[PDB]
Amino acid sequence: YIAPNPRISSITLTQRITTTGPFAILTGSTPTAQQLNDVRKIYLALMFPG
Amino acid sequence: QEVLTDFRRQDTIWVLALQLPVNPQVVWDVPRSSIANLIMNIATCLPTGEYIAPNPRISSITLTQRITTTGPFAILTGSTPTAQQLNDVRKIYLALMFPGQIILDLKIDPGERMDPAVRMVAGVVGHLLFTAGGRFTNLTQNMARQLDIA
Amino acid sequence: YIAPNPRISSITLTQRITTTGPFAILTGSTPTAQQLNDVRKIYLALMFPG
Amino acid sequence: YIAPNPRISSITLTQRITTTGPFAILTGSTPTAQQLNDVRKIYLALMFPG
Amino acid sequence: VAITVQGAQLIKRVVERFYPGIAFNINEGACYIYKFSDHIRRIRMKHGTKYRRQAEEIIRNISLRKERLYGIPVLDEVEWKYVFDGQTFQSYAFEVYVNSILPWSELDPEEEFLRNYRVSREMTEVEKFIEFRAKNEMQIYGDIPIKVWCCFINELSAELKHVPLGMQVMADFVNRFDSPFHQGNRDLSNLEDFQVAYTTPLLFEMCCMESILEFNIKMRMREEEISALEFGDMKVDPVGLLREFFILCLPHPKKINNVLRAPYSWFVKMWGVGADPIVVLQSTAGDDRNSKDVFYDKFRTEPNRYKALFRSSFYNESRRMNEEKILEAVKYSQKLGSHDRRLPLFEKMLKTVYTTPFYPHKSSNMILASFLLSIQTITGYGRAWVKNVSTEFDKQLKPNPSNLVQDVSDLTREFFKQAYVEAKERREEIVKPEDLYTSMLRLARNTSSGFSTEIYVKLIKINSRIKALVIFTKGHTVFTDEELHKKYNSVELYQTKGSRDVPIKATRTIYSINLSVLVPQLIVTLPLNEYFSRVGGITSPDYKKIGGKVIVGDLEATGSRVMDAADCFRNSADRDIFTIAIDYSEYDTHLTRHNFRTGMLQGIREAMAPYRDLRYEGYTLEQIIDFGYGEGRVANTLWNGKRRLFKTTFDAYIRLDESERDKGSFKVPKGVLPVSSVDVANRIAVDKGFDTLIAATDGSDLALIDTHLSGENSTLIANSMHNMAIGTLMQREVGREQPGVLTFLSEQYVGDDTLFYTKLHTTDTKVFDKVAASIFDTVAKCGHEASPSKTMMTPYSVEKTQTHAKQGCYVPQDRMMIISSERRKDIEDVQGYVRSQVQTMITKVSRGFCHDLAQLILMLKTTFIGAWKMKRTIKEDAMYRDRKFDSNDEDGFTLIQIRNPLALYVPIGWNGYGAHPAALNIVMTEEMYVDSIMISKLDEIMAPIRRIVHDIPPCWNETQGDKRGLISATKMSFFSKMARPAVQAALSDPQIINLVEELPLGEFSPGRISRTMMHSALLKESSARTLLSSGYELEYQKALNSWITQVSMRLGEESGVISTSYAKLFDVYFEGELDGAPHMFPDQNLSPQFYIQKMMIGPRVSSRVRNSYVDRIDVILRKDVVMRGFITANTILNVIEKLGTNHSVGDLVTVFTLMNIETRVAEELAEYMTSEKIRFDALKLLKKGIAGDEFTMSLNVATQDFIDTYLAYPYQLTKTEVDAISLYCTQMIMLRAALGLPKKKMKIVVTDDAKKRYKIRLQRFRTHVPKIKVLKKLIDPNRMTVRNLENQFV
Amino acid sequence: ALQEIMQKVRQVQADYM
Amino acid sequence: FALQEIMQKVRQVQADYM
Amino acid sequence: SDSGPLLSVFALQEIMQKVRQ
Amino acid sequence: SGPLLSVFALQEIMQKVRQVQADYM
Amino acid sequence: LLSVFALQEIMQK
Repeated sequence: YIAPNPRISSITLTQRITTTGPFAILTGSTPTAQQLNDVRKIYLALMFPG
Repeated sequence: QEVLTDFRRQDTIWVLALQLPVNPQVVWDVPRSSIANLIMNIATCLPTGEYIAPNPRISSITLTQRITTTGPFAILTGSTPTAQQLNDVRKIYLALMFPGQIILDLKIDPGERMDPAVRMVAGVVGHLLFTAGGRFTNLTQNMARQLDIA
Repeated sequence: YIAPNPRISSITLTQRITTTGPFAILTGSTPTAQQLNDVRKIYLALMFPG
Repeated sequence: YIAPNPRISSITLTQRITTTGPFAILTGSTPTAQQLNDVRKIYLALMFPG
Repeated sequence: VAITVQGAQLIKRVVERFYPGIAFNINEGACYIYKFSDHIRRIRMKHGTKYRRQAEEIIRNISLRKERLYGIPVLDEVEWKYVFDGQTFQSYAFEVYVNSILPWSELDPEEEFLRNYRVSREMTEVEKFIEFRAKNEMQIYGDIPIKVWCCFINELSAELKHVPLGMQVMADFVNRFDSPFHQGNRDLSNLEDFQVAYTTPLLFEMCCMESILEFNIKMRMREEEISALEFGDMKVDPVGLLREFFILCLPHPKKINNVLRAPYSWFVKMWGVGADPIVVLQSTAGDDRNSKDVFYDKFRTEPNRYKALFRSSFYNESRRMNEEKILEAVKYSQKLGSHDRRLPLFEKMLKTVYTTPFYPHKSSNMILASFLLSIQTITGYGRAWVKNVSTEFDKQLKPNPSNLVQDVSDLTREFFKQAYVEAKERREEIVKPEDLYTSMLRLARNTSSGFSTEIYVKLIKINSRIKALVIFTKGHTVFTDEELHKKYNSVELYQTKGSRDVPIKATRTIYSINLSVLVPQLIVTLPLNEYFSRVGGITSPDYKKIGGKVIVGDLEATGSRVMDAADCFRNSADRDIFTIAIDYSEYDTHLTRHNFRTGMLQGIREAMAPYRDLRYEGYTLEQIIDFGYGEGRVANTLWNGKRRLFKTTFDAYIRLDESERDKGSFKVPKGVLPVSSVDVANRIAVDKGFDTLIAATDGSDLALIDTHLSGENSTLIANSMHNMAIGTLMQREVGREQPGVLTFLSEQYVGDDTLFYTKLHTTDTKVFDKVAASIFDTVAKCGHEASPSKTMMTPYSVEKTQTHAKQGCYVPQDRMMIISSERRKDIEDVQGYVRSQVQTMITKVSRGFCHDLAQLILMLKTTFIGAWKMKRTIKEDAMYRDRKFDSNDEDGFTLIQIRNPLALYVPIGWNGYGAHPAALNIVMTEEMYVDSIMISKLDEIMAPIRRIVHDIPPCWNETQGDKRGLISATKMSFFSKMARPAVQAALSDPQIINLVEELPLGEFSPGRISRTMMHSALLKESSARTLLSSGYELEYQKALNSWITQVSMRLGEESGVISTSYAKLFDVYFEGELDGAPHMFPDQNLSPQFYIQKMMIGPRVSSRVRNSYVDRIDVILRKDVVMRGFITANTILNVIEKLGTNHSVGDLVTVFTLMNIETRVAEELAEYMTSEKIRFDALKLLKKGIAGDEFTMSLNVATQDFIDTYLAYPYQLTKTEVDAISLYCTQMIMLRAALGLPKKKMKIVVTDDAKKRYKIRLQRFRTHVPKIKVLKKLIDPNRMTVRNLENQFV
Repeated sequence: ALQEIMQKVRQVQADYM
Repeated sequence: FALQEIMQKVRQVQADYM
Repeated sequence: SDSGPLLSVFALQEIMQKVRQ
Repeated sequence: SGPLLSVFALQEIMQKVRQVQADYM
Repeated sequence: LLSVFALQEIMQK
């Protein structure tokens, strides 16, 4: 699983340092063990439509 | 109903000293007995529990979104109640649970100054927390007027 | 001399919640000798009208 | 001589940390003896109209 | 009348009495004398080296007493025969103790406590064994020579015009028996040279302790001006009770004190429960019975509803058993020593305990109630002899349908299952195979390392048992496939126990378990350790979760005993609450395989089955528990200890065979003749042939143990959860047998203690009796036994975790030692040790001790700690230097130095101690000093100190010293095992670490962490400390030579940090009146200095106590487990300052991963700083431990409400600065309350005068951005604070 | 002096009684 | 600019490590 | 009657300069 | 390099401090 | 005597 360029979050989501929002509050969170498995489940559901 | 379902139930004579469909009128014919009935109801049927608090992220993204500014809500969103204030909260909930029979009023502790931010937040939340409608009320007229002014 | 029933000015709905009388500060006071003598004077004046 | 509630200017004059003005620079000062004497003179002048 | 003059005069006269002919002037900072020792002299004589004047210098120094070494006098320490000036009293206790002396022929080799054995002039084997047992049993430890204590008692008695009976018996002893023994001043543990009886040290030590108590009450009553104490409406004399207990406990103190302490506690608990009216203190808290939001209103009196219940059978039986226990105690004392005395006043107290009223609001009752609890402290630490006994499998109760053992096992297994599920619900999971080798350091604090490890330094080989060194050296061999499959069930492979002392009870024994056993226990029990430590749960029986039911982990977490035990005060004042406390006898013995082992191992296996896929070095989980728990590994295991010795006759030993005398490998005490086996020893053992003692050597004497062991990783968890199962059974049974009589409101379990708050719906007698009988029968049916003598079932009293509450008030017990010590302490830092002791004395005076006596004791001890620590150092012509030369003209002399008592009240930062004379809870600092001298009212207090503050010499401290000579042959093989995925990734790659090193991480970068952790573990070890102590002398002479008698008060302590002295930039004013209404608090038993503080400032109702930045960071780091002992918040602040500001959350998370930190703790900490971003400053708060003691955490100080009520500050100041101002305000308000000055709000005033504003502007600019690190650290000027500084005070 | 400190502690006991 | 130059490298190194 | 205000260090240095000069 | 103070000299100037305190009050 | 604006100029070296 690859991750995007960090600069996307540095020029847009955290552009203003004096304000916060729902998107900026979780842009730093990191997944646990079960959440990665949930991501795997999402992709498996995508690969077999219907 | 375990007592009526044994294998000798068909040859048994039952005796009952009391009857269940009690006539409520005999309870309310006692002269000037409203307060005693209220006390008995509270002592017999009131449950017990604790006071839960909302998610800390409600105000972390909304009330204190702008760090550089400070308002009446932001100055008191970080306060922690004392014990007497918890007692007052319990009084408010007890007044809510009994519509009409118990009503609230506002008090000023002697020697205490008035915080404007507290007045504004109280005036805002009072309209959404209490009822003064066309069938019953939780507040006196004085409290309603003070909340309107706030 | 008989004092009134203390339950007149306050009723306890629960072990924790009680109503408060407007003159609670005065009810806690205790008369001195001079004030008790004045009370005796008041009752003596009441018992003899003119 | 009594002073107002400190929270009056805390939420109004000092709302925005990033800005300043004529009121903000002098909202924190304390008077000297001569200035307190001048305040006494002002109140004495107010108490006697004309 | 100021204390600072009488205390100084008293301590000075104590000095002259200790050392005759002294010139200890008051004004001088220290006094220097020389002492002579000839211990080196004879050994230098024997090896052919000659000297000048033999012992002639003794012959002249004793009489003419003016030997001068460079003009410095040489004195001698006063002998025993003149310590009390030869006074006598003819005390009856003296001949009682004389009669108590017993000849050696009556020795019992397996006594728990030794008796009073006489010393014989001739030498024989039995009395050498007596000496061997006495030297490590009957010893004192401590930190001050006892003669100093004796002189202090003598002069304090002279000053008070009162005589204590312990002093009387000491004088009567020394008048005729002269010197009892000898103590080394440098090494206090070297006690030797017994003279009359082998029990005489502790006796004297005990004779000292009683004296303190006799002074304590004598002072305390003087502060309340009452002639005698009160019991109901009857006069009572406390010193009479104390002397009564003294003459009782004289002959065999340890045993009878231990067995007699319990009835005193029972009596003080049961006092006044059945008074016809009852006085209580009003209280209010939450709906839950364990809530801590308590406030106090008024005292009231109300009729007692339960007054008729006390005529029941249960209470009569409890009283009968207690009184008959007193009778066996007194008859045993009368049988041992020929005395006819008894315990009169105690039975006149005890006959009417239930009916006599108790008055919390009267000091006379309260002081007595505390005094009976404080009596039991006289004997020291209960050092006891231990023995090894088999488990005796025949007595345990087999499961059968007439009992409930299987039900208990089933419930405890099921309870374990939901315990693990609730642990998982908080995302706590077991360790991964790599995480196991990362973090076996996560072992519980109750564990003990079995095997030792060797440390080699440069040559020298030392042994150690510390967890850190043992893990770091041999953790890879712990889980190796050679040591794991062996079993400790043979003579060749066994486990050895250990011993530990406790302040009151007898010497406890602990089990030392190899890491190869605890690690499998660790894997399955660690998440429970992490989970159950949480606080503030719900204790309702109908609540599904069981987290809040366990109090284990909620032990001293808050830090204030009054604060965290408020529920006891709340429930003890409620008329509707009946409390039941159940305790067991031989509880740990009753944890057997039938009721405790099988069900718990089955539960562990069932809970670990879902995780069986994880391959722990190829071991499947159930087999890993088989290592952790099984037959021959934990169950049915042999344990070594004291060699059992049998008494025989030397002639019978002569008739023994040579083969029977064949000594084996096992060690034997030197006073015991060894033989081969026990069976051949049984052939000659005889009760009347008292000639010699014999111990076997074949190894057939060490015990076999099958029950629970205290060395496991989850001992407390297992005992508490077993208690939970037993509690569920008793509730079910009482509900079944009597419907509706008793309804349970709250249950709590901690250790081996249970507590129930219930409502009792009856006042009938026989119903209560049958209920109590049912409870006891259920406990008996559960394969246990509960003692009815000490089982608690009461309305108005609560006890929990050594905390006692009666009718809403707090009744403290004083059990903290002041003379003895549990283990030998080497003072590597005199200043830190004195701070620890003043902390302890603050706690003690909070528990009702006398304040002035505490000041006197500390002024005593502040002068003798440093003495006898200096050696191989001589001072001539005011220059300090090395010990002479090879001339050896004065090789036999040593320098002794004595500090001034008043150095107790001069701040740290200088060479002094931060104590404050007005009130001990106030921390003396330089700013505090200058304000104290600027206040007129304190002048008479300050005058003796006023001329001393510049003459205090530097203190001793070895831990700060470090050298490049620290080379150790033992190396590292495990830092690669403790390395987590991030640092393992960093080290794995060839050359990216060079790019990594450009970051400001520094010494905690990958690669460097290994050397840092070796350095920290080596500096925290005592193996090489002796070399550092030996070398430290040279740097000590250097420091003394460089010492300058100047005082500077540098406002800025360091460039990065700031302290409370910063508060002196502005002017502080006092104005405005406040509410003078006194508050209410439960701890009424206080000294007036503390009482007025608690009066003016109420108790802390607010849970939050405010929090600085660094303390927020280290509280966050508390969640981390592996690096709490290596990573401080200071390094985190340093990195975040050096890293920059504009970084995002994920950047910080990655940096913390490279700091080896766990990802979730890193996420929380990074989110915290990204929230604090805008108003974050580069300032560090260095507080000198203020507001951290026992008492201050009870006060309503350093809170947001306190700041809003008492302080007004300019808005310009940032967060760290206003925190410093708040600390200054707390100190000032506490001081003003202590002196009785009127209460007023404090103003921080800044005047319009331009020059002043410019000066503070320049100072703040220097403070935030200093000229020195603006070059090195290269800080960014874009931080909001530094930009705001431009026009902040214009 | 300690007497001015002890006065208040004395009166609060009288109030308690 | 000097930060993410190292952050990308260490992220790729961690990926290649796991 | 009451304890006075606690002067800042800068006032003390002002007194220093007054005494020396 | 900043402002220092000496206790020893402060020992002999207490009277002026008392005087200025009295002046302010 | 210093101003925060000169700090950026002297700092950018």
